[PDB]
Amino acid sequence: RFASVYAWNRKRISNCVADYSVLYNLAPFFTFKCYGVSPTKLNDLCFTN
Amino acid sequence: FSRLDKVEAEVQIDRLITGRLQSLQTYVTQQLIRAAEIRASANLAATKM
Repeated sequence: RFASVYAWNRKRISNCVADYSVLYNLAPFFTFKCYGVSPTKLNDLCFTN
Repeated sequence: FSRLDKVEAEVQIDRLITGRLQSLQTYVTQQLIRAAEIRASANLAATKM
């Protein structure tokens, strides 16, 4: 179940190691464009939160 | 270089190289003006002496 637009949920991800390979390897992904970075260079950086 | 793909990163750095390079040409040009003033005062101290 996903929340409605007007009450969108928010989950905090921290204190973990993130692997974006499984994210970008999902077939029905259609609209995936990134602004500050490039999607192929998300696996070699550390983010604050 | 560690956040943008190589096709696009060549646009940002050129906007940074051409600024640092122009900020260094200004320094040289100002020195050429100043060195032509001391040369005008070392040719007056050589006449006073």
